[PDB]
Amino acid sequence: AQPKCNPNLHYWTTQDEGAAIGLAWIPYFGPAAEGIYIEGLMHNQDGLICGLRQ
Repeated sequence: AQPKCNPNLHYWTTQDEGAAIGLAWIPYFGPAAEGIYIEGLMHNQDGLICGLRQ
């Protein structure tokens, strides 16, 4: 009930969680994506998710 770093693994920490392309370039990698494309948190964060264990 207190994970550590949710979107600070790789698919997000590396790129823009599928925002450095446009999303509408694939047939499912983005539009269909949900926990990779998210779209709404890609702001280079690491405290609201990857702080200590929240």
